[PDB]
Amino acid sequence: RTDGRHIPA
Amino acid sequence: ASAARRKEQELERSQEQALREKIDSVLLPILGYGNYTAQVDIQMDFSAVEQTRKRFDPNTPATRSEYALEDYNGSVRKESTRNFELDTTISHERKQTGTVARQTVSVAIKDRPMSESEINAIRQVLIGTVGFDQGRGDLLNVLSVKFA
Amino acid sequence: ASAARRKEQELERSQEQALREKIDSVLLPILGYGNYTAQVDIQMDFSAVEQTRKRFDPNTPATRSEYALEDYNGSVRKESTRNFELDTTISHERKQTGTVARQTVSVAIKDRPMSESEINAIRQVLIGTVGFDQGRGDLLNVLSVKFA
Amino acid sequence: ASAARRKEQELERSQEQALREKIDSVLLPILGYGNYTAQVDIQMDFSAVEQTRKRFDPNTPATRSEYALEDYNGSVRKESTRNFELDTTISHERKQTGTVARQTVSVAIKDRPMSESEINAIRQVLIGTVGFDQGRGDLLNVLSVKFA
Amino acid sequence: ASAARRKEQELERSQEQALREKIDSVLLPILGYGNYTAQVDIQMDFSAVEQTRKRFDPNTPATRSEYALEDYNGSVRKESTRNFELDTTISHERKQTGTVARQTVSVAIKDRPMSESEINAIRQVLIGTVGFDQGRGDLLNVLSVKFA
Amino acid sequence: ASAARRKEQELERSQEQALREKIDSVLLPILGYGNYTAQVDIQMDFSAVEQTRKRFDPNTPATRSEYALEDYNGSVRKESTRNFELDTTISHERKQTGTVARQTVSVAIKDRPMSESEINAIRQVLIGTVGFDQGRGDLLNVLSVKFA
Amino acid sequence: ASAARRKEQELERSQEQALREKIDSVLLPILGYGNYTAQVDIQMDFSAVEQTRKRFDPNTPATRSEYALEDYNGSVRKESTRNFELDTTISHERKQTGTVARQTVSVAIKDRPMSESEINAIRQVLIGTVGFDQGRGDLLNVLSVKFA
Amino acid sequence: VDGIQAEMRAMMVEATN
Repeated sequence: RTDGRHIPA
Repeated sequence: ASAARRKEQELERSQEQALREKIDSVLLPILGYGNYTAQVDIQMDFSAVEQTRKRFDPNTPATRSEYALEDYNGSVRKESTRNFELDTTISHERKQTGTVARQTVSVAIKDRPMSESEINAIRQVLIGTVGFDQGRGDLLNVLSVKFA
Repeated sequence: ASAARRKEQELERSQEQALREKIDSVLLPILGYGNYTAQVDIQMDFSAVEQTRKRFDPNTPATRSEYALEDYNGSVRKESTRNFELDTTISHERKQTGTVARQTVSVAIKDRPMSESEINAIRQVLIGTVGFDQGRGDLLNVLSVKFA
Repeated sequence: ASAARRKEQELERSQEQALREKIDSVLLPILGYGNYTAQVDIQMDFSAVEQTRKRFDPNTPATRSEYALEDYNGSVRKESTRNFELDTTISHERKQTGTVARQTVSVAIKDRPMSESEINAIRQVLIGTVGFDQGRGDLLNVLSVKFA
Repeated sequence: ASAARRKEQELERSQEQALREKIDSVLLPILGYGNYTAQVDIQMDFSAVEQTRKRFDPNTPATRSEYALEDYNGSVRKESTRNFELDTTISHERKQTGTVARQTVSVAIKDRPMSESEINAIRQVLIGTVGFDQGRGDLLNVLSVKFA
Repeated sequence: ASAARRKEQELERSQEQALREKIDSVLLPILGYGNYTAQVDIQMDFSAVEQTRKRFDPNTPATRSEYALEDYNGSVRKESTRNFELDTTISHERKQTGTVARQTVSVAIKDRPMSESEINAIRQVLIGTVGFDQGRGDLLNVLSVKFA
Repeated sequence: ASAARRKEQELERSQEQALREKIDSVLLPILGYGNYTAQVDIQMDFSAVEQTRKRFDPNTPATRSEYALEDYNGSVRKESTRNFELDTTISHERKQTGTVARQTVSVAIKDRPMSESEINAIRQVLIGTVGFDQGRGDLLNVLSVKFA
Repeated sequence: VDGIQAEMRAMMVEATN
């Protein structure tokens, strides 16, 4: 939900 | 650019002259006319530093999104995904070109010598008369010599 | 740009002259004409700092959307997904170029010496006459010397 | 921009002059002509702060849509999905450039000394005459000295 | 913009002058001519705040659409889906630039001293003469001093 | 915009003058010429509030369409779908810019003192003469002082 | 470019002449006319250094996103993925072309010899008269020789 | 260079906010 990251809703 | 270097030399000499004028304005009443001599050396850097700093705050993150799977059976699976937001400071600094990097002042007082107490008092007046900055590497010598 | 550096030197000298004028305006009535001497050194930074800060509030999040699966059987599976909204402050600051980074003032009082109480009283008047700021690194010397 | 810095110096000097005028207007009747001396130092910041704040209210959410599945058998599955609406404040502030960051005032009263009660009364009048603000870092010295 | 800052200083001085005029208009009959002195300091903020607030009402939702499945067998499955409508207030405020952030007034009354009752009565008249607002941080000093 | 601020100051001063005129028109017959003094402070807000409210009525819904399945066997399945229509009020308000946020009035009556009953009667007349509004934070002081 | 080299030689000679002038201005009162001789060698580098530095801060990383899987059974699997944000400073410096890389000064004093104490005192005055910098590789010789 | 340009873009983001 942010920049290069994870948390793919 | 050599003309620029010439004008940099002119700037340094002008600074030295101004400091000498201040030294005279302080010491002429205190000591008198012709009872002292003083010279000033000023070294000035003319670099072109230009810095950009991007700083974060590791110890105060703010969770934006979060996933947490925790199943049991024995078997214990603990999956987790987390996205953070951090304090971000971005500072762009551009230093001034000509800065006094080191300053040297020497003062010689005509004998008839001078006591240590008055020498230190004159040194204290000069510290503040010139803006003595030891942390910058500046140097201030006050001596009592025999004029011919 | 060297013309700009010259005008920066002019600014510093003007500040020093103004502070000297204030020192005279205070000490001339108190001490008299020719019973004191004082000189002022003012060092001014001319950087071009320009900062951008983006700050969050980790301890007060607000849940925007939320999913929570919690099934049992034994087996205990606790899935969870959460999205947050956070307090966001974005401040863009641009510092003024020329700022007094350090100030040095020295005052010498003609003897006939001066008592410690009156020296400290003069120092107290100067603190406020000049705007003494020790946290900035400023320095204020007041001495009683023998004028020639 | 150095012309802008010059005019900033002019602004600071004008503020100091105005405060000195007010000090005179208060003390000239009370003390008399030539029985006091006072000088004022005003330091003014000229930054260009410009802040944007986006604040939420975590403790009062309003549910917009909601799904809730809760089946039993033993097996107990509790699925849930929830969307929220939150109080949102968005404030954009732009500070004024030149602000008095610190103010220093020193007043010296001619002896024949002054009692502590009257010194404190004069200090109380000045507090309000000048707008003393200790939380800003301002400083106010009132001394009784011997004029020459 | 420095011209704007100059005119802001002019505004502050004009406000101070007006308050001084009102103080005179009140105290000149009561005390007399030359039996009092008063000075006023007014500090005015010139920020550019501009706020947008979006507020909801969590405790009074209105159901727009609704689905509810509830089957039994033992097995008990309770599915539910719900959509809500909420009270929505959207207020856009734009504060006035120059606002009096703090006000300081000091009044000194010539002795021959003044009793506490009359000092408090004068203070009560001034409260309302000037618009004293303690919650704003304003300060009002009334003293009885010895005029020279 | 500073011209706008100047005219706002003019508006405030005009309001104060009008209120003073009304105070005189009431008290000059009652008390006489020169037997009283009164000053008025009026603080006016000049914000630019602009609000939009969307309100519903949760407790009186009207069903638009409806589905209801209810089968038995034991097994009991109760499916249901429902759509609602709700009372919807949408009000857009735009407040007037300059509004009197606080009003302070002080009146001092010359002695030869005044009895409490007549002081309260004068206060009652002023309440209505000025439009006293305590809920707004207004303040009204009536004192009996000794004119010099 | 050979004309540029010629003007560089001119700059070096001008610097040497200025230092000689300062040496004379200090020693002519102290020693007298014709009782000393001094010469100065100044070596100046005219490189064109231009440096760009990109520095990080390894010891204060800030986690941006994070994944962590940790399941058990025995079997223990610990997967992990992590992304970091680091403090980043990017400084571009451009050194001034002509800089004094080494300075050599020698002074010879006419005999009728000079005592060691006065020789060291003259050396102390020169240190500060010229701006002696041993860390730069500078050299300062003071000798007492027999003039013919 | 690239980092300085990124800093300038961040300052522009500040101004827009």
